[PDB]
Amino acid sequence: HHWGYGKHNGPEHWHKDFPIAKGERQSPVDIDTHTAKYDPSLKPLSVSYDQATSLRILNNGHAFNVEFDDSQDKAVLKGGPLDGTYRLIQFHFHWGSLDGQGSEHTVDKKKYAAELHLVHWNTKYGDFGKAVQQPDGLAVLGIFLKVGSAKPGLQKVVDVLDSIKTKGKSADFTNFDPRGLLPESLDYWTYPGSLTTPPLLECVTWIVLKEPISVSSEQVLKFRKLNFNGEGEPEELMVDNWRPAQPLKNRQIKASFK
Ligand SMILES: NS(=O)(=O)NCCNc1nonc1/C(=N\O)Nc1ccc(F)c(Br)c1
Ligand SMILES: [Zn+2]
Repeated sequence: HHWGYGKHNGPEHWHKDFPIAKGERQSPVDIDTHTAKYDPSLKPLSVSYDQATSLRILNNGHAFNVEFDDSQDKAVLKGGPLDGTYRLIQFHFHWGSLDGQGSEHTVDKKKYAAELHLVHWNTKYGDFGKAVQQPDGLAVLGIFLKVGSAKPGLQKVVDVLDSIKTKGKSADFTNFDPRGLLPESLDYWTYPGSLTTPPLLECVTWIVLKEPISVSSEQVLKFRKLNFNGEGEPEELMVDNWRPAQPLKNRQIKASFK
């Protein structure tokens, strides 16, 4: 009986195995745009993905992860609210059963159809496992998805999902360029938070982009054909794999823009 997004093992149950679920810097949160304060001391975000080396795509039973070679500074996030260099390790999405839900973060209570998370770890801690034990161990770049025009840079991901339908399935996924998933603007909100999945560790600097990307209905429909279950088990569609907004508590959300 391990954690998931069902009625019996979903977000409301996670605290029983992971008491930090009720902690002081949990994610996601609602971003109240009028309460977020412009911070002129925040630098522009530096996203350097030109030498990114994707390796594999994996259905892990909760989402699909596109994994990168993080043994050298190849794809890094710097600047913004961050001190030092954060290396890209993987990206994944959260999405809904319907277009009106799916994102984890919300904006004035608005839910987007999905949310892309690019996960980076602080290279002063040597490896990801050590980084997640630190309050500034990770930086996650969050990008909202709305349904409209297709995202050309997403299609290579969409096309391979048939080969990783069920939990535990992986496929080679080389030469994917994550720059094709970014919006025009890198204006962002930032706050200190946590992993949004167990173990819910409070190790993340969240950087959530203001501008959503647009994906087609057909693209998100293919996300919804994935399975939570393993091969040869009863089919449970991988949908609504998002944690709802958590209490902001003693935190301020800062904006990079006016
Ligand atoms: N929505 S979220 O907070 O970004 N979810 C994070 C998903 N997991 C990962 N993302 O990028 N690498 C991940 C990954 N290992 O590298 N899983 C993972 C998750 C928690 C842990 F404590 C350890 Br150790 C590993
Ligand atoms: Zn995530």
